[PDB]
Amino acid sequence: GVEIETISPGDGRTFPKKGQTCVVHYTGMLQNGKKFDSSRDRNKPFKFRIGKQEVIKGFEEGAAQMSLGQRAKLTCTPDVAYGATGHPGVIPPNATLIFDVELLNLE
Repeated sequence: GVEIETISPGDGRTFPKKGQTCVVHYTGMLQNGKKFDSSRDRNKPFKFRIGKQEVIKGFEEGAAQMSLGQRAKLTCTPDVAYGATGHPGVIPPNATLIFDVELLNLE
């Protein structure tokens, strides 16, 4: 389940496609919890592509449902990313994830 609550401005037409390398200022957030991840800290804004399942599934569908300049807010279910397993020491099992995502990409 992917839920989008878009902070408005951007273009709304340039959509991410396959074979496209994209740049995301992501920010991790725990539901009823503190932060766990931020691309704003390292300031190297995480160049990655679409179509190799490099990212988790909840972040994957949220990438395609955005456009250039936009600023969405993800809501990831536990079963698509880590809710069965839990990432060791960082993300507990059965965890619901919140993301602050801005798409300022190329291609």
